[PDB]
Amino acid sequence: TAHLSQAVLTEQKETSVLGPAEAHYAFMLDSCFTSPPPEENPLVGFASIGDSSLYIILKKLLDFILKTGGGFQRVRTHLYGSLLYYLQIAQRPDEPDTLEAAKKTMWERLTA
Amino acid sequence: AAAAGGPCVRSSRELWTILLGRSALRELSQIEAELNKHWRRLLEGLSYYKPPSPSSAEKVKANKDVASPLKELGLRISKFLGLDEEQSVQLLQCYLQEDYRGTRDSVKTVLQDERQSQALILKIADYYYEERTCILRCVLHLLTYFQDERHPYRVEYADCVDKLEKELVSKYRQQFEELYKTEAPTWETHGNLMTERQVSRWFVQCLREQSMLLEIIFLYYAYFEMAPSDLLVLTKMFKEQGFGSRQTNRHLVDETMDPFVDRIGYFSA
Amino acid sequence: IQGFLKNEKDNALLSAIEESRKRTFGMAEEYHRESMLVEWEQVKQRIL
Amino acid sequence: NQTTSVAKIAQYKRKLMDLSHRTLQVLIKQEIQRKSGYAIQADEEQLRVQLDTIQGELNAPTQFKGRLNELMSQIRMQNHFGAVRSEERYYIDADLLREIKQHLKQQQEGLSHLISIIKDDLEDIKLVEH
Amino acid sequence: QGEYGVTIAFLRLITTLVKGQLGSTQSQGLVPCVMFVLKEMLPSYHKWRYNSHGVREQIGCLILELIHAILNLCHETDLHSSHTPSLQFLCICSLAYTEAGQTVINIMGIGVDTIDMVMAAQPRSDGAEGQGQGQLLIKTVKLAFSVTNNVIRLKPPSNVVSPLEQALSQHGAHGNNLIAVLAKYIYHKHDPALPRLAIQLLKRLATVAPMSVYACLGNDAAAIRDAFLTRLQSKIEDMRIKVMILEFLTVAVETQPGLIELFLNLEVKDGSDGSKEFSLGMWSCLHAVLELIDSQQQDRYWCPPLLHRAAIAFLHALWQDRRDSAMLVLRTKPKFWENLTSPLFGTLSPPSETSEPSILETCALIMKIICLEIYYVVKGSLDQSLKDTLKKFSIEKRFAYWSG
Repeated sequence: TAHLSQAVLTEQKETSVLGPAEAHYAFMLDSCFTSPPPEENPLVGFASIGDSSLYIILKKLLDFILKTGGGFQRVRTHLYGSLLYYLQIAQRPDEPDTLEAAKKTMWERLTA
Repeated sequence: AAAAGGPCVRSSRELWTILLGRSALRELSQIEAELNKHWRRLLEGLSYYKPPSPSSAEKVKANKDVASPLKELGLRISKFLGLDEEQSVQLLQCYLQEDYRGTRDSVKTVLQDERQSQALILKIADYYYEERTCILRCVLHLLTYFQDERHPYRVEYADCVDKLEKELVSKYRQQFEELYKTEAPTWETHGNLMTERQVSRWFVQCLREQSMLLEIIFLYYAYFEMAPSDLLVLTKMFKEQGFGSRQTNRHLVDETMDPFVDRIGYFSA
Repeated sequence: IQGFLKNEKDNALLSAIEESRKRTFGMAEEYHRESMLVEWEQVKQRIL
Repeated sequence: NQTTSVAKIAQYKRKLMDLSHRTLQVLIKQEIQRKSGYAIQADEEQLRVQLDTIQGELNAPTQFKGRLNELMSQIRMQNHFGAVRSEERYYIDADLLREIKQHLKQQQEGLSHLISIIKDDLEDIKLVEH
Repeated sequence: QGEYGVTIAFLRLITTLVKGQLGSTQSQGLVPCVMFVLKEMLPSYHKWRYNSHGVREQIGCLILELIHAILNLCHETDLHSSHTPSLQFLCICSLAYTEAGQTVINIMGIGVDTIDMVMAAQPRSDGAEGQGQGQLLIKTVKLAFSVTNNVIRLKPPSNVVSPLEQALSQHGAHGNNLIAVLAKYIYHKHDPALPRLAIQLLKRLATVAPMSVYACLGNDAAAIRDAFLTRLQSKIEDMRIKVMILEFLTVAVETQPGLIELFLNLEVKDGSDGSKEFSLGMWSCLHAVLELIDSQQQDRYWCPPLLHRAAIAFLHALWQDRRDSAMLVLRTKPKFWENLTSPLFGTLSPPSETSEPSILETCALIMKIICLEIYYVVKGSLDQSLKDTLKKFSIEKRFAYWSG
């Protein structure tokens, strides 16, 4: 679960160099202020962050946290550590406090 | 080649594309005249393609119209396919007219890099296997349609069958016996490209051709009387071979090949 | 291999705790800062 | 005699190309002959991995060779329409062209002084390094 | 389980229900079934377990037959009722904007040599409707090209490239260039419908891609040309392949400058007088165009009018788009203006008889070429066989005939 989390935690960042993850920030750099182009939402391999496999792995980990009796304390610490690394796959990164992101209105922040 | 006014001797696959009705051709006379030209390839069968000959090799050497690297590759194709030197130099020039996916001048560098020259010889083997297959497909398709009330070329196909009838099955029986008895090709006999993976693909094609020869013999005797003499010969032939199963080269059979052996078994039955 | 595959994991356990701690504590400053700025983002209209 | 020197250079660079290819074909065979019967070395697997990468870059249909073929196809088609683009020979005054020549002159004698000073200073600094 | 008996039944059911909803407002009632196919099935059926071969290929075939059915619905054009999007518009936008479109691209990306390899592997000689795995794969890949050729017919006009149109033109750095794969279908012989649907898409990427089609072929470009020209020449070829090749070469004049020189193949010479001579070289497309219009082989082989139209449309573009390095090399050809104008010396049935309108276009396009030549070649340097052809047109009173 640590290495699954570490692999998504490179995927996110190099798809933010030569992949789809930059698109909604790269489009924010155009000098377009009246009658824009349409917008479309590509993913490719980034769609796998929505698998049934990832929801099955979450269940099977919670099922094993319940099945481990109290005295298996060293098993439970590795499973709580596993669930923290799994919940890092579900982590949003740190966004930059730009004077431009601060312009995105309460409408865009509710209709994106 | 493609600047001299020579009468080009069609591939069996060009004829197959026409008889399938997948070309633009529609004239009864243009199918008649090509059937009355090509029925002898159909009546020579697989034996339309022949083994190497020193006289074929000397004609190829003495020729002035084929540029020498096409002779020198044609003589390598001749060894690698067990094929006549003139027919190898035909097959090469048909491939360089049909399926060479390059320019007329990238043919030069493919005849100067040996890594590409070997890759061209291997693609010409696969082209030879579609050619042999297409001789059989053309006869199977005549026998499928010469009696159909619906077929637009029915009369021209019947005008072909009466010109095959009295020699066809006895030669297709010989070609079946030739294919189940022949020993496997080797790196000494055919050259260094004859590795186990090409010996396998050769034997798969021999099992395809054995099953398709019987498929054509079955779809002949469904219209013409088998004599008791020839049931007695076919019973002895399939008894020796064990109904597809007892090939000379059964040391080459894998789980992808025995489905062709059962197709030989079904027609042997 | 087994001291190595201890220390990789005990560091990974500490790391899994640590970003949760230090992200929640940085989020304490920033929560006071925007709460200060949102009470100020009441007061200047009480004034105006 | 200047044009005869250009003709000498245009021969003698092409004679160095013959000799360079001959040095290379001698050294290639001497290194194969020196290491014959030995396993492939670490110096030599690194050399092949660089040469494989370079041969990839030279054959990639979007790199050098592909680009050079469309540069030719663009230049020819551009020229085919340039030879139809109709000269609109505008006027420019003789004394406007006089002051444009004088601007470009003072700019050029100024550039000549900068191209003095960078050579002046770059030879002077070599007198501190010795 | 890896087996799809209800999925195959469902895709057949929704295909029949869409084909059965022409002339009805109930098309809204299939939107959830069609969106489930476009989102949950089409992006994932290549990512599933299978127990048997050709089942995945039949699921792709049935998904693309549903999508091809949706994309060949008509609309009976009311313009005034509701604010509701049509079942076809929701399909168009799902394919333009999502992994649904990328799956259609991936199916066009399978390549010709892969289809040829499957047909070379088959234990059979398949019958005319025998759905063996190569003929099934040819159905699936034709349906993918047909779906794309309908999305790029039914996208509304807008100043915007959709990800489908962008992924049709992008250079995937660890893969094949897609346009090179689309063009390589010229080699396919086992069904002439496949190369036509590929050439119909290339005639649109040539007018919508922000990059040259010639650079997108690179090392393949001349080999693909040599193949296209061999099929344009071939006297057993599908007439509709020759039409689509000629019309793709019209668009190579209209929008793809780096691609049209390659096909014109002008072999050059130095002149005695410091000029440059241009000649129709050994791979010039114009050798085939000059045969298709030759009256003295139309004496022997009937060129059907939709194909003569396509050869004449390519000659109209070469005259419109001022391609004089080819026009000079046609003006210098014996019988050029006599053969080219020969339809203007024919006779037509009245407009109240069912004539082929490709003949009306042929005569209109020949008139455009005559107009452009007489206008550009200012009153002097015009050919004498043209000058005596206009004289013939006046002497035969063809002015009064075409007037009437």
